[PDB]
Amino acid sequence: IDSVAPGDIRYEDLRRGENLRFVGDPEEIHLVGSAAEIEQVLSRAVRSGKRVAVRSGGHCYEDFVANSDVRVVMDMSRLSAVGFDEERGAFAVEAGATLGAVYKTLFRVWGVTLPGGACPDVGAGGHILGGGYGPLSRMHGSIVDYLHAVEVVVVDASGDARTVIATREPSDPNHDLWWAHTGGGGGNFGVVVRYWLRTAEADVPPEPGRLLPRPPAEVLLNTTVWPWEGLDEAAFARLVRNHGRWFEQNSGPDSPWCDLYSVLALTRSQSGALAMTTQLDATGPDAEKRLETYLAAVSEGVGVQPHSDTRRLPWLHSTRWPGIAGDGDMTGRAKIKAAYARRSFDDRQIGTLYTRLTSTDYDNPAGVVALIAYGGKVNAVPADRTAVAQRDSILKIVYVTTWEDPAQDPVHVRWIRELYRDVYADTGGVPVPGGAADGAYVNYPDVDLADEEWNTSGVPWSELYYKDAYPRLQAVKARWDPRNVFRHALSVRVPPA
Amino acid sequence: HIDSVAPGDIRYEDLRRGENLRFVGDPEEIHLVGSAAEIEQVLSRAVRSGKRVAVRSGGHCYEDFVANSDVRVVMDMSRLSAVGFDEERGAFAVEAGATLGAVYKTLFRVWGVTLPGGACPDVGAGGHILGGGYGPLSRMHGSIVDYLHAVEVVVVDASGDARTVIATREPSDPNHDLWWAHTGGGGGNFGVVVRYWLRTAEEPGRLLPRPPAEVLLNTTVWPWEGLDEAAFARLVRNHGRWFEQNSGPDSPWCDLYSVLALTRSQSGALAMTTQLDATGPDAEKRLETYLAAVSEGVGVQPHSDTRRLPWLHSTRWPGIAGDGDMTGRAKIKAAYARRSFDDRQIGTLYTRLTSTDYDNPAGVVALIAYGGKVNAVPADRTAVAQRDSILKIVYVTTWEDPAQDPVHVRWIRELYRDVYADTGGVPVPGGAADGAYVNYPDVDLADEEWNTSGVPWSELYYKDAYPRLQAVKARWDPRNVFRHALSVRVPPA
Ligand SMILES: *Cc1cc2c(nc3c(=O)[nH]c(=O)nc-3n2C[C@H](O)[C@H](O)[C@H](O)COP(=O)(O)OP(=O)(O)OC[C@H]2O[C@@H](n3cnc4c(N)ncnc43)[C@H](O)[C@@H]2O)c(*)c1C
Ligand SMILES: *Cc1cc2c(nc3c(=O)[nH]c(=O)nc-3n2C[C@H](O)[C@H](O)[C@H](O)COP(=O)(O)OP(=O)(O)OC[C@H]2O[C@@H](n3cnc4c(N)ncnc43)[C@H](O)[C@@H]2O)c(*)c1C
Ligand SMILES: CC1=C[C@H](O)[C@H]2O[C@]1(C)O[C@H]([C@H](C)/C=C(C)/C=C/C(O)=C1\C(=O)CNC1=O)[C@H]2C
Ligand SMILES: CC1=C[C@H](O)[C@H]2O[C@]1(C)O[C@H]([C@H](C)/C=C(C)/C=C/C(O)=C1\C(=O)CNC1=O)[C@H]2C
Ligand SMILES: [Cl-]
Ligand SMILES: [Cl-]
Ligand SMILES: [Cl-]
Ligand SMILES: [Cl-]
Ligand SMILES: [Cl-]
Ligand SMILES: [Mg+2]
Ligand SMILES: [Mg+2]
Repeated sequence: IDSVAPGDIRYEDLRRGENLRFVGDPEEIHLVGSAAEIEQVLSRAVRSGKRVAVRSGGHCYEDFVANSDVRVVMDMSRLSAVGFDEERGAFAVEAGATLGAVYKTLFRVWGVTLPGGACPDVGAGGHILGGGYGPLSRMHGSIVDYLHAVEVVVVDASGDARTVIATREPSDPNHDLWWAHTGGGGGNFGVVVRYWLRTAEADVPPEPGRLLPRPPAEVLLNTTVWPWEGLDEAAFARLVRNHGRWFEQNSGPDSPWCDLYSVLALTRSQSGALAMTTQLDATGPDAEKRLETYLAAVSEGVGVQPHSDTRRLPWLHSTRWPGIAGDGDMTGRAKIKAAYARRSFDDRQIGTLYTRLTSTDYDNPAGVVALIAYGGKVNAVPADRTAVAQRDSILKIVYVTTWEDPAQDPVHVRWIRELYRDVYADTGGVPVPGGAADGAYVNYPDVDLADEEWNTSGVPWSELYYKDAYPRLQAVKARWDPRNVFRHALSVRVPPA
Repeated sequence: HIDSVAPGDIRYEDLRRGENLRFVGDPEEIHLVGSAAEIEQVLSRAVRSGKRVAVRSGGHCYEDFVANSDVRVVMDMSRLSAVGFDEERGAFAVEAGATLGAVYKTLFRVWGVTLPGGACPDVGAGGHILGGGYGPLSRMHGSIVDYLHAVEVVVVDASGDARTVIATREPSDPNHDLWWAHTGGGGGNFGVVVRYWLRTAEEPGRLLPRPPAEVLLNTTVWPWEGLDEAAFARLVRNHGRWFEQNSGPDSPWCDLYSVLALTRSQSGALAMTTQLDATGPDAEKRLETYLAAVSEGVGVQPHSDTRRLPWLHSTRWPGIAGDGDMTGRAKIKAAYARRSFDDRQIGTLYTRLTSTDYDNPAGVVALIAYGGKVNAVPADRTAVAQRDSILKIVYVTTWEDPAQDPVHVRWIRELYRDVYADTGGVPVPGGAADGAYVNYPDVDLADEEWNTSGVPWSELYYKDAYPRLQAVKARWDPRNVFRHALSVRVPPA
């Protein structure tokens, strides 16, 4: 029974993704099992004038799928296969495959991986389309740097749906559709059924073991914690400055430090502690000494000795450690905002962070600003080659608040909005590209970047996410979704006519 | 070929271990088997060469059964991870490599049903079902083995050939005895399970239980600061009395599950998680009745937080699922409780959880709700022989430093021995305790230094099921190919 309507025991679960702020009201949720099922659902919906959306992993930070207008959901749960497609010479990942399944299959069967996200529950469907990256991206780039081809169901001007395959081959007639899938974002062009991935290096023999990167066999994992109790602004500032300068220096595509990843968590002082998690390739005989060099750089002159715990773990095991994977808790309510950083925070922004993290004004105790190591081999790719236009940044910066009370959304949304606006005040409240920031990342969507009350930079949401990729995305949208069947706040949208 | 992993392979460091970092295996080969015939070939070759084998499905074994340095060949079931409805057999097929998270997501999203198996999503079906798996839905629906209709098993015969058999719940099935041993007999004992088939003993959405559509989940936390021994005792007694009264198979409270964590006082707080079917209009009032009973007269006001969630989402909330952290190192011990702790035992717990003679924030005694519909099944109908208990009690210590095992193992050994001191330091069946659960294995139950009860490890885990398990063992693994500490073994000859 592949349709799910209100009253079905499965409806409460399947009307929602993993973000509990958003409750969808679809008349039907179809657990589709093939391209031909997809074309059937889509043609019927479009002929009937009913708004659609696709869910794969359900990790959307915004209401793109659960939007109250959506009448028909295609849930990709039954399309979760991962394997090696011999007839194409590439690995096939169905849109509903979670990253935990992708990594366990690729690694235990073939000893390879993709430099995708940290959370194992994330789905391929939304993740790859949006420019997925994670712990191994400094070493191996974005997951879209391995996208060889995609199979997507698109809707004609007429309203009927059809299946097409689009590839990286420059002569492929649907090549621009392939390109839009290398960061163009979910819910914009059509329903991805499966992605085909392999290295784009030309010299490589046609063997699965050789067609995607080997991860390090073992890694060093460190946890470092500084108590907040003895920590003044000057100490907080030196720590952020140290960390920022180190990433400014050691993030180039040819840096030996491409094999290091870290997340520095600037937590609310109510939490008791600031913390950092670091992962280093443990292969080379000097790995421990190098890890200590980074850790000593971050703490240098801070005046607060951190607690530090380092363990060596075999690689696949390390991917499920919550220190890297996150804690798995998708209950409660969260608001995410984010930005690219080309350079580290200036002293005035650090002052804003310290005030906002120590203020008793609010008591958002779960609030955090996380600085995620980025760049390295991501930045070897020309900015125009894929739809991930940010190819010279050093960090992704994620601002988070979480809470429990369903009646208290406004105070929590306000806190994070004020914090982000204030950090980015001098560029109209938003991370404007091409300066200290490089705009925003579409898999951390934030409707506020299109809101005139929060964005006073004169730069539209579409340029913050996509920079100069946007006009090429709009040309793909005009060709491939002429009816604008696939849309949401922050969806690629052709120019007004 | 790619499917055999040897030392030096990039995969070898991961695949030589389970999820238990205390145990590092030294297998010459790990075979990622893809079929019954591949398993047969691994086995028949190993038997001819005299090489010890072991199977790994989800890797969650709490003991060294799979990673024992003597194991030369491992069969890893990762590639056999499918879950679906088998139309030809009229039953749900769960391959041994399937994790519980995959089982639950597939059974629920595609068919609207579930199995009352364990809380952790990363556990494999392979070892879990064979050992008598239970979890949050067991008071409402029994043990997962109460839905075991059939099993496909690769066995080794006297001649040394491996072969594949199907054993079913039907009394006239010539392999029925083998089927029976899979309803609780434990992994690594009889042969290699390729797949289980499951359905209600009594159209796919009708063939297994439907879970509640929504549940209430509560977290209750009592600060340890100014919790004295009287208040700690009162809370434990209250909880114990409630479970002694409300754990019958016909109890309306078969739809409540909870874990009460008696933590080290260094941790800051005692805590309890509770899940209640939310479908009745009076669920919130029923939950409040339970919670007020546990806290009555304690003198410490808990912090309490209740949320209503859709069922599948609930199964991934770490308050129920656990935190997913299988790094560091852990020692588990466990017991069935037919009745709640007496005075001496509550006193021992309090002293050992507050002692500074010892220092480790991570030690806990978890009291897990049990019984209800588990107890509607006669004690001899499956290989799960404990069918009148009210709780499972789990003793745990965890640590980071791989050079500090002795002090942690000593701490937990001494706590468990002291709790069970009146019966030889072990939970002897048929009194306040009912023995032990083979999915929480503990080799100390076979060690004369820790078990002075006169009752052997086999009777603690299996009670009167053991002779029948030995007859199964003699018939189906005459060469004793499948063995480990605490494995089923025929009488001395
Ligand atoms: C919840 C969560 C998200 C994370 C986590 N960690 C990440 C990391 O380390 N690196 C990252 O780059 N991203 C991380 N993310 C974010 C995820 O990358 C985004 O949340 C993804 O967009 C989520 O993908 P998915 O789980 O599939 O989410 P959905 O909500 O189903 O879809 C998102 C968006 O894309 C559309 N879409 C889904 N499926 C399709 C298909 N098949 N075709 C076209 N479009 C699709 C949806 O309609 C929606 O618009 C860690 C955590 C814990
Ligand atoms: C780590 C972990 C364990 C849990 C968790 N939660 C549980 C719960 O809520 N209820 C429970 O009933 N049990 C819980 N457990 C314990 C697990 O039930 C046991 O740890 C299982 O035995 C684990 O099974 P599996 O993950 O497959 O572990 P393995 O280490 O691969 O095997 C254990 C044992 O069984 C043999 N074996 C495995 N596979 C087979 C096959 N196919 N055929 C025969 N025998 C097999 C192994 O050789 C070994 O002897 C929550 C968490 C976090
Ligand atoms: C390293 C990560 C990369 C991924 O891009 C995501 O994953 C990791 C583990 O961390 C990132 C960020 C710091 C953390 C967030 C948003 C935390 C969210 C959070 O606590 C919750 C929710 O989202 C819902 N309930 C909750 O409690 C997040 C964007
Ligand atoms: C409710 C559960 C039932 C399951 O039967 C198991 O799961 C649940 C969630 O909890 C049980 C128990 C209280 C907790 C344990 C053993 C904790 C283990 C633990 O912290 C660790 C490890 O095992 C390894 N490293 C670690 O840090 C455990 C036996
Ligand atoms: Cl298809
Ligand atoms: Cl939207
Ligand atoms: Cl053993
Ligand atoms: Cl039957
Ligand atoms: Cl708990
Ligand atoms: Mg959280
Ligand atoms: Mg733990």
